[PDB]
Amino acid sequence: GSEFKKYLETNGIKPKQFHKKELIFNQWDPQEYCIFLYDGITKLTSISENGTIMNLQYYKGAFVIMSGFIDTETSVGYYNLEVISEQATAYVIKINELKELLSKNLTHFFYVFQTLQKQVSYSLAKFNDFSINGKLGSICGQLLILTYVYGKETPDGIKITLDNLTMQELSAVSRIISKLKQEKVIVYKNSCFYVQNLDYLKRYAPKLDEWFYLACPATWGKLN
Repeated sequence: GSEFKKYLETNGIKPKQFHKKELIFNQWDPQEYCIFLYDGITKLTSISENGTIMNLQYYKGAFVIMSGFIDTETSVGYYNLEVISEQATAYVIKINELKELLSKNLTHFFYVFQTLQKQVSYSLAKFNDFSINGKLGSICGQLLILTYVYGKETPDGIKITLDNLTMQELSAVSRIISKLKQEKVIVYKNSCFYVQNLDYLKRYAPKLDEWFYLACPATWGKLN
């Protein structure tokens, strides 16, 4: 992923900085971008004809988001990419530029292609885990990845090292979190979550666990 960052600068692709609540792009824009989120957390969202907000997906540092097809540069969906973390560094690239910078180096083309495969397998994993364990499956998944990505081993378990104010950017959900505390799966202490039963999470978010194991071997192993 770093290599793609060098490749972009050396072609005149310079990073921009965005902050909490800013919008790297929106559903009312006709432009088709390729967003190379190099650092930070963001969330893909969509607004109902009733103004209701619909958080569809979340993205973390190092990952790309094409808001249009390469095949025909037309929009793929009407969404919004909003920054959720403090800072955020992205490389905004018009679609056609992206398409050309790929032809020259098929390696990076592959990198982007894989990120797509990443989201596909992830949605399927999320979907499998929900069909099996309902909301309980979703929350455990939500928690499983947080653990794997932002979790750090302590004499208390695995602290979810995430901004206590970004966590808010993520009803019955309480029933489940309560349930979890009850069964000693997690614990809320010091404005942070501590997972004490990682196997419980892996149990109710199977496909998501697999997905993590298959798409992020390193991370995965650092706890298993």
